[PDB]
Amino acid sequence: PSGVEGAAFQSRLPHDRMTSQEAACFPDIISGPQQTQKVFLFIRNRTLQLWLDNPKIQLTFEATLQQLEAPYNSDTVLVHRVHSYLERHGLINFGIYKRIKPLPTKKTGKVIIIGSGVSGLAAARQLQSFGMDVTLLEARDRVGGRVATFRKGNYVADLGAMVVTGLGGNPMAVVSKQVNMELAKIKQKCPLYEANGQAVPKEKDEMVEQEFNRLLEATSYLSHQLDFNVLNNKPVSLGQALEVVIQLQEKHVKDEQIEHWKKIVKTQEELKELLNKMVNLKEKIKELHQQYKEASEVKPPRDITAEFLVKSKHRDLTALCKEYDELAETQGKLEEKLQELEANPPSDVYLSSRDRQILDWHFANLEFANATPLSTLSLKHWDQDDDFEFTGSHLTVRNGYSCVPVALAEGLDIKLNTAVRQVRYTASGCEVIAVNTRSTSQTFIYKCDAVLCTLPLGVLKQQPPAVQFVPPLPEWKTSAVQRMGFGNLNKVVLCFDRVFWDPSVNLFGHVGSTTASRGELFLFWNLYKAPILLALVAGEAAGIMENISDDVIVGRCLAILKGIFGSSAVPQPKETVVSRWRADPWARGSYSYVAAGSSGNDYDLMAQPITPGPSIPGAPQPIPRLFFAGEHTIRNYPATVHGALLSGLREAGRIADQFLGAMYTL
Amino acid sequence: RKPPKGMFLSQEDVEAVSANATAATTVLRQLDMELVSVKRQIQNIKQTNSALKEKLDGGIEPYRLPEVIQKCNARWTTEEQLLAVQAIRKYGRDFQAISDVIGNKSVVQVKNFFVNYRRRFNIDEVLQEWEAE
Repeated sequence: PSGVEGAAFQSRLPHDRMTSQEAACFPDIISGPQQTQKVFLFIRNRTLQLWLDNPKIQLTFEATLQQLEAPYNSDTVLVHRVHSYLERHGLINFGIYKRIKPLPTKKTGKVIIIGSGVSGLAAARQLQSFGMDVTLLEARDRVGGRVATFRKGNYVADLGAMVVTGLGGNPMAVVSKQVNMELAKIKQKCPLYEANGQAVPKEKDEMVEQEFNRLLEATSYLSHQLDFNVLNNKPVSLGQALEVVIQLQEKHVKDEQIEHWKKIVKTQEELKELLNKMVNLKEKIKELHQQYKEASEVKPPRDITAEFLVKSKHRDLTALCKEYDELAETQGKLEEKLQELEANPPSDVYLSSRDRQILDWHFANLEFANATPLSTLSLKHWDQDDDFEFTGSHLTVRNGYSCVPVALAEGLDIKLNTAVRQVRYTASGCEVIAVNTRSTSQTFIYKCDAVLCTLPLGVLKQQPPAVQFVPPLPEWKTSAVQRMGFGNLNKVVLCFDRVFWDPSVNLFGHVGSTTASRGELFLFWNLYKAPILLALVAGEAAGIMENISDDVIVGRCLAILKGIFGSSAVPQPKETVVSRWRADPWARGSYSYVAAGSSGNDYDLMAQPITPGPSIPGAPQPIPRLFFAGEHTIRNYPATVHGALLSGLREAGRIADQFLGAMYTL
Repeated sequence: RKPPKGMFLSQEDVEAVSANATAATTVLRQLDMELVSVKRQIQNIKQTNSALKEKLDGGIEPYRLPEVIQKCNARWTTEEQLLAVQAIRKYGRDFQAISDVIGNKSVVQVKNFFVNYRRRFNIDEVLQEWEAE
């Protein structure tokens, strides 16, 4: 969309209605007359447009009103309220922009931010943008967290996030203009190659793919149309549902062969009865003919009873000869039906062993996308974020995704090698207690009005805890932490001296010999300018290949590549890197997924701040002190980079409203 | 509102493949063995019918009699009268048959003769005698 009104789309806002957010900040406008609503909607969309049309410089309130023109530039408090709502909640002036109004001389309030991943960094910049004192505590020796980039010489390869899923409404679009990143489209053509080493024929690659998509849609039918969502008091997963749908297609194949061959018998026995009437009729014509010969033998002139006997037997014999002929057309008709029916048999199998193997690759691809075995995904809810998918081509970053965070970290107080170990929040403030990663003896104490936790969901899940909360987190939050899923997904970077693959194909598959190993190195990426091939490990394979040395892993990759490209066409790689995200103690997984028995409501639970009890009994209810951000706190855009960033912007607006006040609700 | 084309799912079947851990594998061997059951029932009635097919070798060809083409006449010879009273005794009211025996009386003047010569050939008593047989 375009106009002021692609501004609303590119900001993930309806252009022609107010959101629950805005109803909360502008309750006068939403309960007001429809015409003031349309005024506000235009003012919002127009300011969003001005920011989007140039996101490398701050959009001040009075640069804004300079460009809104009448009747819309008449109410200057409505324009000042709108601009301030947007600025506060990160819809404008977020990311890396040039600042017109330089910072307040003196800060207000102090926030500690656990983790300097993208969600951490994006809040930290917004808070420091708002006047606060901000400090980030980061266990690793580098920023970006699960945006990890490998760099040796000229080889560059993301071990973490790698793809931008479409710029249609993606906040990373704004960041792309702000920070130069070489965004290069991904050609979606993916040739599959079986374990033998040779391509799937287009006849099959298209059969199975269509069958995969039809099987998926079939589970959706089971879920939303037959309420197949519980089995034995436990919630149904996507994997169980796919397996039930597969079994019922196998059942229907056998049901078809049954009633087909049961039509051959119903007609093969209708034949049996017709031959039995034709033996017994031929034996009766054998015997009448004898009687007619004998009666014909009595030579004439005879008396009339003996003439009757010749006439009679002749009529009787032609009557049975007529009857035997009519049972001969009928024998013919049935003899052709059986030739027809037997030459038109139905399908012998639902899927052959070669077919199911290629279908497993499409399941490995899906375990790859959701970073978890299909047996763990909730059937009802695993795709609940699909309605908010961005538009356009999925892209990669030729210079490494690390450039985004590293760019956001500029200007910010970041303590690296600082591992938070305990979080203390009380009615009067908070202290975070961290240690030094190099030597765990060197202990640090940080005091603050608020803590922003962006600990990955797998760190929060860790038992025994890597981080202790004092007082402990309430059960409504720890229960969300157990119910949610934290998946796993690993990469093998293969660094070669020369390109030996098809340069015009960005990616190509490898079909597994078994279901159990469908994700073991089932896919290869070629996106870098240089000779670098990435191999993915998805599904149940991902957590098992972390108990196997790099050399054995690189070995299997070479073998697979040798079969696909020929044993002499693939040299030993110059440099190799194998990721282990479940092992990584600052991640303990790759990203979240909607587990069976979870829902999208658990992601809202993860986002709610925590408010401690009063220090003195009878004291008034305190302010919230512990806030949460990260990919597992944004229900509509989880498990991604854009969703981390968006949640950082969310909490920064929420912390500022709590500690700096929101003067745009009047 | 309806499942994808080429996909079969019924609320009925789905319960049956989920009643227990192997109720899936059960229902699919019940139909594997029902399918063998019917296949050997075919190759068995296909071998019965190959034998019955053989007994009918050469058909009924040595036994056919050439048809006689005879123009249909109107006057009733004493011979044709006596053939008729005997066909009545044998065929009751199967006019077609009776007309085929006599050979040159068609089916209507069979009807006419049940009536004109009903008195003199005692046709009533004849039919009763045929009736008890």
